[PDB]
Amino acid sequence: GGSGGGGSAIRMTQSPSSVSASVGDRVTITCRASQGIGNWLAWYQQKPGRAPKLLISTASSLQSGVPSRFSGGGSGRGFTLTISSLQLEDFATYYCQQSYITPWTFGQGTKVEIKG
Amino acid sequence: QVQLVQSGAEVKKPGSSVKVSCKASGGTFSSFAISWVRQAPGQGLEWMGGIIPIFGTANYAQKFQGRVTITADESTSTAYMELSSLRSEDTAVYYCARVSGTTGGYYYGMDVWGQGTLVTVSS
Amino acid sequence: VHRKPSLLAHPGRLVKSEETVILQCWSDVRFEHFLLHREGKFKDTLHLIGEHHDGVSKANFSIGPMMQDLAGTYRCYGSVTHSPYQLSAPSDPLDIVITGLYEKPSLSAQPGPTVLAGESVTLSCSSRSSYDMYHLSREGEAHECRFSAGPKVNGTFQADFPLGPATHGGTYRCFGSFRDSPYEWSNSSDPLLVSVIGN
Ligand SMILES: *[C@@H]1O[C@H](CO)[C@@H](O)[C@H](O)[C@H]1NC(C)=O
Ligand SMILES: *[C@@H]1O[C@H](CO)[C@@H](O)[C@H](O)[C@H]1NC(C)=O
Repeated sequence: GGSGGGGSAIRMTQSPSSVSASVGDRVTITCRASQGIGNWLAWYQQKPGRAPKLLISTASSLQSGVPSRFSGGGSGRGFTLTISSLQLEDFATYYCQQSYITPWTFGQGTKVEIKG
Repeated sequence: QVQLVQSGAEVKKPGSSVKVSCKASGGTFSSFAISWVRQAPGQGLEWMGGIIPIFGTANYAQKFQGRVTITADESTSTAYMELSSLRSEDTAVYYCARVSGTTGGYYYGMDVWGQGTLVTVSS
Repeated sequence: VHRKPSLLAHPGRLVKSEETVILQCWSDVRFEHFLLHREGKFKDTLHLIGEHHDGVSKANFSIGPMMQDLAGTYRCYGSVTHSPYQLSAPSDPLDIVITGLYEKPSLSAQPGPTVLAGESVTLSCSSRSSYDMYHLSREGEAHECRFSAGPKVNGTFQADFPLGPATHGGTYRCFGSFRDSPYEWSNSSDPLLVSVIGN
């Protein structure tokens, strides 16, 4: 954790590692931090091949063109991302990033899959 | 309509050096603060470093400091990332993205991204 | 070649963790744009358009809830132009430090906290932590940095601050820092009030 060599890299532990669900479904993804990042978290979405896209900034602020079904909240060390109605275009891999201290770290990632 | 175009995919041998270009369009190059993020099979996403907005100097992560140099040219409106000593594990897709700014000196997120450049370290 | 914009900090260059400080650049020369550069863990350059009042242009930059990256040597540059940012001479460097990251040290006073006028007082700062350097603050702001001693026989790391002959009282505080993180300081030493009794 802390050893006097400054603040070690803020480690983000993201959960779950993978998910399979249906269409019109609700799913929640949790992201935990080693230290306290405040509201300075961001959630990104990456579909295969395509570059990752920002979905939610400032823990809860949604960028433009983001459906309201994508919703995220949290504070301090615990954070969540809740997709209310799962749709086919939503199926991808989602990450969380801390914007606090310079060692900017991403979560391992969560994979959302359609069963069909 | 700020968008970023990255250099074509390149394949090099171990010990070589690779330079990736990130083309900027849709705004003033000086205003943007561009960072490089690596996605490797086995490593979700890693922030290698980024350029400061106006003066073009660079911040580097400890793991990538010593082998990575991030530069930019205002006239070219293009950013560059150079990996000095290529290693087989460095094989990954390398993205460039503009990190947005907000009040208090904080940067909150990376709004714009590039298509990514794949380096493949093959013997 | 332009005159140096003057950069100051309100309330002070010492800022506690998770707290806010305001940095202002003022100059008799009128720049429409003001720029601020930080050297340290995170280098960043912040822009705010200048507000022109009286005959002096000014700009209030806000450093948000304090964190490690936002600490460093801040310099303010000015420009009358827009896109090319034809830049002014650098402001005199201002070092903003974060306080409260590490354990608190202890501040003593030899001969004593309350002393007669003229009697020279030498405040001392010690802690078991291996702080490489100790910093002293009078009335919320000072510039007296002295290196720590080697591991003392008592197991402490100590630095002696000679205040000299004391005529005016004051409340002094002490902070600890490491060489690897120079602009990152510790908690505040419990305040010590130098009291001068004069006849
Ligand atoms: C900057 O903030 C200080 C403190 O409130 C205030 O006195 C000063 O007028 C402000 N300057 C500007 C240009 O707003
Ligand atoms: C610093 O002091 C505060 C109380 O003002 C305390 O809560 C905190 O734990 C202290 N930090 C350290 C590192 O000792």
